[PDB]
Amino acid sequence: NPGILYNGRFDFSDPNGPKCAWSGSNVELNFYGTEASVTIKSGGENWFQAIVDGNPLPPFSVNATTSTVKLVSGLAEGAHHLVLWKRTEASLGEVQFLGFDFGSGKLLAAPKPLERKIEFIGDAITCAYGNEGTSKEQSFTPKNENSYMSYAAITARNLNASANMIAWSGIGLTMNYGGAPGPLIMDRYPYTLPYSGVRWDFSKYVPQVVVINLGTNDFSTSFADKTKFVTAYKNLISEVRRNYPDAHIFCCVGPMLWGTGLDLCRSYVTEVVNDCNRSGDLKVYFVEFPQQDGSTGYGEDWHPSIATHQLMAERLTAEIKNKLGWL
Ligand SMILES: OC[C@H]1O[C@@H](O[C@H]2[C@H](O)[C@@H](O)[C@H](O[C@H]3[C@H](O)[C@@H](O)[C@H](O[C@H]4[C@H](O)[C@@H](O)[C@H](O[C@H]5[C@H](O)[C@@H](O)[C@H](O)O[C@@H]5CO)O[C@@H]4CO)O[C@@H]3CO)O[C@@H]2CO)[C@H](O)[C@@H](O)[C@@H]1O
Repeated sequence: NPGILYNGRFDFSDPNGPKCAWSGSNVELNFYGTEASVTIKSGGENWFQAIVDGNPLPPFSVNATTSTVKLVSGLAEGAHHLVLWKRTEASLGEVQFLGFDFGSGKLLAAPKPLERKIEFIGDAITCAYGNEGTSKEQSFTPKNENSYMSYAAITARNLNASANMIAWSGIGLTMNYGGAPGPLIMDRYPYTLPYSGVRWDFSKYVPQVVVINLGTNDFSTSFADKTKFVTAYKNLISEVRRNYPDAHIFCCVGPMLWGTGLDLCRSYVTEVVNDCNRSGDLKVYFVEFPQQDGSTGYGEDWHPSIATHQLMAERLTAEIKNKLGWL
């Protein structure tokens, strides 16, 4: 009867505890009692938030160490629902959950996994890099990367769907931010644990919706070559289609591109969607998030503020509802 729901790409190979890395990986459970504690090992500066009976609690970190943290306490004695959310992205380190403790209380039967499922594929925007920063000149701060208030997570909660957030700040299709060497998105996409080489079994999570927001890094400094960019994008779509033949795929642009980088990326992604559509695959769509204009502020290094994430989520929720007929 009692058990735990692991929402995300988790590796269960170590009997000492499940491991994960991607943004928004989360552990969901019911417990009886008045408090709950967890022991977490984290490879780098990871931040977490507990949401208990629908109340988000102050976030906390576990930084390149193993810590036992009392997540919540002083509750009325009874049954309670807990989501434990990894705020921070994969590059800030893998996380292993080494056990929960309920004091005098006990673990209850887990909620069932949600039937509606979304996979997001993206960069800093999807990671919600800097969304709790307060001005665009501020540099990255692990504590301010709140993926629970990413446009992705908000949209998933709007739709009562689970989401896997396969995203990595600075990553592109043809190049990484500023030409930085290293794996590109297709290189990292096949992994559960991108630093320790554990590959994901795609049959384990088949989403009805895939949301792709890539290309900001391909156009934010140097402009990627059109053929190279279009070919990389079609290759990603092919891989998604290989694992999820029936998914509805939303190809997104915005809201951080501007000027000619925005014009080119928009044009190229539109062309990719148009090409798929003329090829008979009618379940590939284009979405544009209007460029941010300062009126909802900026997060660190120009990345979207929570307010901008909420606008994006409003728009993406409507697009998904339209195409899937959800709600
Ligand atoms: O987790 C850590 C992670 O970091 C990754 O690298 C980060 C990198 O460290 C950051 O410096 C970088 O920051 C840049 C943004 O990516 C980029 O989008 C942004 O572009 C700005 C630009 O600087 C600014 O001039 C531009 O202004 C235009 C306005 O937007 C228009 O409204 C107006 O009309 O015209 C002006 C142009 O005149 O705006 C854009 C945004 O729209 O510049 C940031 C640097 O200042 O981000 C990277 C991640 O996204 C690293 O790669 C990872 O490896 C590492 O782990």
